[PDB]
Amino acid sequence: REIVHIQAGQCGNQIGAKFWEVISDEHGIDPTGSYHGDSDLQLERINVYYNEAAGNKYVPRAILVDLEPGTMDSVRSGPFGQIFRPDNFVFGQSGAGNNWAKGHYTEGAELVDSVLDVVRKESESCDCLQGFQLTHSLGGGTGSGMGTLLISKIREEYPDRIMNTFSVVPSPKVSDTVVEPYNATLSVHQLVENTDETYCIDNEALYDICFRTLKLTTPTYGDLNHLVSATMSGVTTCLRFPGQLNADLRKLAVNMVPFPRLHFFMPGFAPLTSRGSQQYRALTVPELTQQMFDAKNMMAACDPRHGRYLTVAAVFRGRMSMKEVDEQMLNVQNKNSSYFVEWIPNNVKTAVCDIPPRGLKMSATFIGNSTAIQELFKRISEQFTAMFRRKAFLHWYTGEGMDEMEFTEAESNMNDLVSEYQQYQD
Amino acid sequence: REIVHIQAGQCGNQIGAKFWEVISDEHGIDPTGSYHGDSDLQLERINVYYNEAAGNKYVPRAILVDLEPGTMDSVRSGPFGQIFRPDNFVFGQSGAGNNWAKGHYTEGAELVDSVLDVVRKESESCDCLQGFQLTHSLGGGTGSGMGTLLISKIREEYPDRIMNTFSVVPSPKVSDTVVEPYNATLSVHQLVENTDETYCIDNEALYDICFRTLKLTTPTYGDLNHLVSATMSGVTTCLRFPGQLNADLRKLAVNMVPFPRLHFFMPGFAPLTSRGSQQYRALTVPELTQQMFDAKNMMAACDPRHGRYLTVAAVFRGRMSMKEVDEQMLNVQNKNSSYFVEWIPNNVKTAVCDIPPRGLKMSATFIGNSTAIQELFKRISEQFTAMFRRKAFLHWYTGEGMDEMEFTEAESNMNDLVSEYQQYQD
Amino acid sequence: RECISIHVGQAGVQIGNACWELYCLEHGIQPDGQMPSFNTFFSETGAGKHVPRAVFVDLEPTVIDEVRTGTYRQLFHPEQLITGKEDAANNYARGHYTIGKEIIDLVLDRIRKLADQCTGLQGFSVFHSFGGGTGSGFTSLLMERLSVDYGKKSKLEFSIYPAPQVSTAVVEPYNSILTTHTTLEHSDCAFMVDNEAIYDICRRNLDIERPTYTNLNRLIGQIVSSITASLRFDGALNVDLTEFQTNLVPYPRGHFPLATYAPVISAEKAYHEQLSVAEITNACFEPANQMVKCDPRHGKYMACCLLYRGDVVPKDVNAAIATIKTKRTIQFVDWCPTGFKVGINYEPPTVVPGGDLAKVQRAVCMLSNTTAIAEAWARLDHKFDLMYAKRAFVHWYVGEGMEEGEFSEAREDMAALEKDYEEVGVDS
Amino acid sequence: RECISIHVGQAGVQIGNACWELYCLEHGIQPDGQMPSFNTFFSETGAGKHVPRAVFVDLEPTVIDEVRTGTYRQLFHPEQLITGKEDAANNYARGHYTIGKEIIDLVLDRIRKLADQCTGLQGFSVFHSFGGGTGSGFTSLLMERLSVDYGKKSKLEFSIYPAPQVSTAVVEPYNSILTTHTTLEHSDCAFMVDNEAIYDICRRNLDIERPTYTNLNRLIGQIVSSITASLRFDGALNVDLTEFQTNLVPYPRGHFPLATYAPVISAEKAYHEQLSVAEITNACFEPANQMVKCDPRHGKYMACCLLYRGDVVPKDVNAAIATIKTKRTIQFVDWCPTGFKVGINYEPPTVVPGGDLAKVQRAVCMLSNTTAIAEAWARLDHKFDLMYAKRAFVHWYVGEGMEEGEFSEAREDMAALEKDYEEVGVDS
Ligand SMILES: Nc1nc2c(ncn2[C@@H]2O[C@H](COP(=O)(O)CP(=O)(O)OP(=O)(O)O)[C@@H](O)[C@H]2O)c(=O)[nH]1
Ligand SMILES: Nc1nc2c(ncn2[C@@H]2O[C@H](COP(=O)(O)CP(=O)(O)OP(=O)(O)O)[C@@H](O)[C@H]2O)c(=O)[nH]1
Ligand SMILES: Nc1nc2c(ncn2[C@@H]2O[C@H](COP(=O)(O)OP(=O)(O)OP(=O)(O)O)[C@@H](O)[C@H]2O)c(=O)[nH]1
Ligand SMILES: Nc1nc2c(ncn2[C@@H]2O[C@H](COP(=O)(O)OP(=O)(O)OP(=O)(O)O)[C@@H](O)[C@H]2O)c(=O)[nH]1
Ligand SMILES: [Mg+2]
Ligand SMILES: [Mg+2]
Ligand SMILES: [Mg+2]
Ligand SMILES: [Mg+2]
Repeated sequence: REIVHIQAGQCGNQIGAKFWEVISDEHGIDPTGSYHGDSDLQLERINVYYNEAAGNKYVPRAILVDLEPGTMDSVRSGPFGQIFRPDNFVFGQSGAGNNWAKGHYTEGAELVDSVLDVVRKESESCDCLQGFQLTHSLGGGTGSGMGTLLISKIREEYPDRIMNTFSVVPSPKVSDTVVEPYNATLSVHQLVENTDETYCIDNEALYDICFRTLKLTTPTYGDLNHLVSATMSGVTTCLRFPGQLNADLRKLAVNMVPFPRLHFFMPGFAPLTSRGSQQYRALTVPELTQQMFDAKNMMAACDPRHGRYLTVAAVFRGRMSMKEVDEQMLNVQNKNSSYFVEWIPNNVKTAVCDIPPRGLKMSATFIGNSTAIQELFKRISEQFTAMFRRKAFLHWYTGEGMDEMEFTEAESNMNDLVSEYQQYQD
Repeated sequence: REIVHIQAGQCGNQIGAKFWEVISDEHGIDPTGSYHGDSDLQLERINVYYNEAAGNKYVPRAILVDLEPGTMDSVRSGPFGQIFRPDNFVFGQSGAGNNWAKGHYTEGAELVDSVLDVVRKESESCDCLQGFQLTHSLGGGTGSGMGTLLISKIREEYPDRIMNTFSVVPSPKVSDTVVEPYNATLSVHQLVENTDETYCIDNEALYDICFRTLKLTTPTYGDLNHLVSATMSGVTTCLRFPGQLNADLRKLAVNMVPFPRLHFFMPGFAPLTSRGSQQYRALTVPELTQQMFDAKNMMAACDPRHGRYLTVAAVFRGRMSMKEVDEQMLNVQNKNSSYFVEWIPNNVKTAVCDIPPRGLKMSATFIGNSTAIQELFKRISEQFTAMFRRKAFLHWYTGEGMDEMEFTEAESNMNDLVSEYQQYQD
Repeated sequence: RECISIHVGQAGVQIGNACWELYCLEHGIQPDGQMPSFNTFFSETGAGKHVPRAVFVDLEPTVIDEVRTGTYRQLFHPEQLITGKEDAANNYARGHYTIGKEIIDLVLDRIRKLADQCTGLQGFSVFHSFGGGTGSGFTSLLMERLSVDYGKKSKLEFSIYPAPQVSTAVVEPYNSILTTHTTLEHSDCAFMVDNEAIYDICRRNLDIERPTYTNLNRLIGQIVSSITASLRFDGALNVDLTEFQTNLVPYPRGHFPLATYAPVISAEKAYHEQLSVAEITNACFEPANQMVKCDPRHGKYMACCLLYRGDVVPKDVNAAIATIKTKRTIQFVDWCPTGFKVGINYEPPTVVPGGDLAKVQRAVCMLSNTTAIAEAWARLDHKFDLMYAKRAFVHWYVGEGMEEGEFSEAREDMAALEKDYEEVGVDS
Repeated sequence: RECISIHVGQAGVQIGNACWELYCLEHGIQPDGQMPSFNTFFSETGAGKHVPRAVFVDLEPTVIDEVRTGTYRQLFHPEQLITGKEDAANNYARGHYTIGKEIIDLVLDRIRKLADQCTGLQGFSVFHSFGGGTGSGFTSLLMERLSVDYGKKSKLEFSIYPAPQVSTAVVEPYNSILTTHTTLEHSDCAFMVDNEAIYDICRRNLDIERPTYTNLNRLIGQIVSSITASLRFDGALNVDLTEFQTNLVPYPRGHFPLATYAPVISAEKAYHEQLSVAEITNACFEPANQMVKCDPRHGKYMACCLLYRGDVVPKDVNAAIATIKTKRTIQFVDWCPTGFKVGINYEPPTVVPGGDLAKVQRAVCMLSNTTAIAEAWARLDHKFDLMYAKRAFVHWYVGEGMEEGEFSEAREDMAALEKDYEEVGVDS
């Protein structure tokens, strides 16, 4: 039942920082690693994410990896740096320069072999691995490059374990580097063959959530990465705590993947609104389902209603009735049937567990698999072709040794994924 | 059984402000939304106008809409701004300039789509809608323009729900803008096809009530809009509280509309007199019926006795006998038979409920449908033609894109309405 | 020899409210159902709680909720309190079909449940208005289904007749006429009562300044129990509901007896007064005590039945009859020689605590089939004509699916009815 | 005349949780095992502690751990709490083989241990879902082995039928169909129950706003004890499990009786109500009280068995039967003349503290073999077709070693089953 988490790149490092913060909050673990919880259940499945160290202290089953010391140090300096063991800090000293070729192909590979040995050590300490979780960017050098190398090696060693990853998706409004589409394309190409699932979160959408719904004037990554961590913890709540339905991630994978190559997901979250209105809220399941269905509360920058749904997973936290949840989610499909694909009767599946998130009575996490997602791939592929056709900046990757066909084939596979969404779309 | 109310424009915003104030008074709801009532009946049908928020707090089922932030803010700053949720404040930032073309045709449409989504949200939260209530001006840009757009979209979505609206009618003594008749004509044209009923209240008459009967030297909108709210609450008293006759608005619609296109009403109210004389009053049903019949206590600027009645609805609040009310209202018809149209034996219909207005032992609301109303349409149509013939100011609407025939046809339909009143008149 | 009471609409339910209150008063039934003692109207549970054999239907929750909040809500079984979510807008189109059709199946099955509970159902009685929606339209729907499954059981209907004074719907004539036809088609006996005549009695014989429906219902309720409870309880000359059919309807169509009742005297005026059997029956033949706005002296008699409560001797009744025959102005139709039926119970009249009528030692219910009923029909026909001439408000029914010819048709049927009463009145 | 209860998956275990709780309630068993008093389900140790004759299996520890942390963990023997380390991912391939095959031998030997503990095993009952992994797939594996070593002992299965509303796996049709075949191959009688119909009963007859599985399980558990505990305790007309085989299965394939149960009434609605034997059985023939989403009026009857608890007299049952025959709409198939079997115990119905149903003096379980079951099968066939048409998710089974033809095959077998029900329904 255990999961090994790996943080790659600043994105990975900071999102994961928030993730581990939250998970320790879930179990009553203080920043020193000491358990001071509230419930027995907090310990009962603590093993998924922690090792019990002498003295009832816990160590997160996760590896922090990068090519820049400063980042790693900044994470270690904060709360929760203390909970991590020195053994999990693997890093170099010179970033990749946002170059997948440097991260994946050359330099990052040098660290990856040591990372893998630590991975192996941890998998050996585990009783039974459930899977692996990676947090990284789709556009960065170690996040997409190094991280994808690591993934190919882990899946190689553990074919039946669940490989999932959470990753930051480029947007026209975000884009930092000109070769960001190049890095994305190359990573996608690999991820589509080497993962079981990946979550596509876009900072653009996250900013909109923060202002529009959360009424923040200054969205920061500290809060943006908070929202991501909410969804990341949501997906293993049932795994960690008793409940009624679908606790296992594999069960979820079975119900969420109709076709081997379409494994990209749209996370969302409810309740997600500022405090000002919270005094007028009345959470009910219909209320949570209204917010989860609404595209504005999606973390992915994509409106599902533009495409069609293949699968929907909803995970509920806190004590709700079976009827209420199952009736209401059925009703979502009933009322919005035009946005679902007719192949699957009962497209909406639910998971329900008995432990609510600290501070809320109830909560719900949304995982969608809709053909609308192809739009995100269009943004990347399009931008790519413009660069690629002229070979602008290509020399920086050819300097590493990357072949034009390596990129060409990478594009090809991206085009395949879009076409497959279209084949299922309609 | 539920009603969604929408406040459009300053008129709508301020009249509705008083309306909601009154409705919360009716049910014992304080400005925070907390219930501290007197009776069980106050809660028993609170659902028509409220949502129960966590903690026994209630939220008014209504949307506040305008193009000017300041107005919206001023409403929100007062008592009862707190009772409204942020979700119901929909507004832009630039008024329409009193231009129906800007409100209906262009700019207001941009907000209307978001308003409608909120409307839909609320109708989804309801168990069963009874209908919709709008409060707006006939002469303003968002009140008549935006509001009429909104109405066409709502009726489209809910054909069998009751669409009623309360609106401020221009008068020669009130008239602010030169294009006010233009806005009125255009709104009328639409309202006659798209509503089930509209109440025609004229500030002129209201001022007369305030001074003549209420003995006020300085009539203010704060009090004028109070009188309107009295009548607005009167029509759903029975709906909200147990009684004996005609609680439903649809029942009233059935009894008040003899012909599909004649759906304009003359509200009035009793008791309506200053305190000085109240010590000499002795309310009886004859007393209430005397005041309600008397044209001076009508809120519409029109004397029914100049035309003829098609229908009369009287709603009584408080514990009165059946005989007293039914005998006396029969006697009104008997004594004033010359002002009723002979087509309908028993032109006067009554509704009687058991809950009196706070502060009174008994009260009565008058709804008339008399052919005299055509005079108000004459004032508008006449003024219109003078402007229209010369095209003074027309360019401001043609600037938006309005066609001379759009206005021509609008006039035509106004002329039809007057002719139909004449056909029934005699 | 049991029965079921069906209350539809506020008119039926509010009247019913007094009716069941009266039944409680007749047998000492507590609101909780506990009663130590009426099995025709109640069934008993093992708890010793008795349950009213009745169904209350209102397409708008409002009135049923009133029932649910009253004291007798512990008496009524929750399944007997059936409600919709919207009224019929005073309109048969909705009552009979658009809305009512969606609930009626529930209603009928609850009736069946009660029908299966009864062992020997004699029949049932229904309360409603002619002018309402639920009360008229829904009622029509109901009778269509009840005559299918029950058939032959007694179909007594108590209908409120719209008064010229009180008029609460402009399309009442239309509502009423549509209804009428269906009651002609499926009822066994219809009793229409005019609230305006009742008010007149209350203001003059009960001396009430300001009558309300609550007082009006008390009067009616007592009359209804004098017809039924009085049959159930046994007396001297018990008269079954089937005998009323047999004796009161000469031809399949003439099923509209009217009711008159006495003593209707306030406590204050009853002091000092003692009425004999003959005197009470003299009050019963006075138009001024008639519960329907018409003139009994104008019309002719075809059938008359007098039911007695309390202290009455057959001999005194015999004398009273002779007096009516000789005094009166009771022009009976040749078609029926002498038609006076007499039922005499021993059960004394009961008094409602906080009532408005004196305690009486004997009471008389007059049922009668007279040609004067046509008068009322004529008034309704005229009103229809006016509305229909213009076709004002017609879209409120047509827009719900009604056919123009349906209205024409129903009126015509009433015209035929009135003409049939004429014909029977023609001596032959 | 003893038995063993096997609970597989969360569906089987959670239902089982209520079942054993109920058994404790039936005989005053303390959580510690101490009981002063059911030997068919419990064995006794020298300590005076009684141990449930049951095996709980879950391929994921989670649910078993829940059991282990609950109050009845002192009742259960540690060896009876068997768990794996990973679920079947809602997938028969893993449940039946890849994972489940690694534990099943433990399970079977614990069953043998209990089989050796029993002296005269009548048989056993198994609880599981049709759509899960462990509950369906593992179950299939289990039945394959149990029919080898036990053979002839009673194989009762209680299966949860996936509702259209609740659907928790997209490949539920596939899971269910694979399972179905194997249950056809090895069960003696399968009872499928639809949580969606149950919810409907809970919201209307129990008046529950928000039903959960915990409430749903209570209802089912009581029904199951009414079938078994009631046989063990002796009454008037005791009816053995072997008689059910003999009487309920006309042909080797028609082993799918459905259950309906009454009284299912909330305490509040039970006041005031008293149901006779006949009335309860009338509720039992109402579709609205049916625990499976289908229409009993649509299908025909082949076999019906009514079991009674508490205060019931054979004579009253005889009358009730006549009523069903005459009232109903119980079209029985020519192939079976009259097929109504009656079992009557004296043991009164029991009530769960903190329950949701009224205390009742008599209770009735209806088992029935009706052609309406085909309806449910038709729904599943269709769903399969859709998924299989695209072949969506097929790799989750195929990648675990399943053969395409295996899925085709299983569907076809169900089609044959439905056709066999057709054939039996054809009168001859
Ligand atoms: N939601 C968030 N996205 C981030 C964050 N930091 C970076 N990013 C996003 O990730 C991509 C840039 O990547 P990084 O900081 O992760 C690059 P990385 O450090 O993995 O590799 P190098 O090329 O060796 O620097 C880009 O889309 C940034 O916009 C963060 O804290 N939160
Ligand atoms: N009885 C009342 N009439 C009002 C009030 N405010 C305005 N009005 C009347 O309404 C019309 C002018 O309209 P508004 O303030 O409602 C215009 P609105 O804000 O809807 O749109 P814009 O053109 O975007 O300003 C006019 O007949 C005014 O004389 C009020 O508070 N009470
Ligand atoms: N005697 C008596 N007459 C009543 C009572 N309530 C109403 N009525 C009369 O019955 C008619 C009113 O019917 P409504 O209450 O409008 O309607 P309804 O028949 O209940 O059904 P809906 O129209 O759908 O509400 C009028 O003629 C009233 O005078 C009552 O309690 N007693
Ligand atoms: N009545 C009832 N039905 C239940 C209960 N728990 C689950 N179900 C139903 O049974 C099915 C769920 O099976 P799962 O819990 O997913 O799986 P499982 O059969 O325990 O085995 P795995 O898939 O390997 O976990 C659904 O159709 C649920 O609606 C319960 O406690 N009572
Ligand atoms: Mg970096
Ligand atoms: Mg303005
Ligand atoms: Mg009513
Ligand atoms: Mg399970």
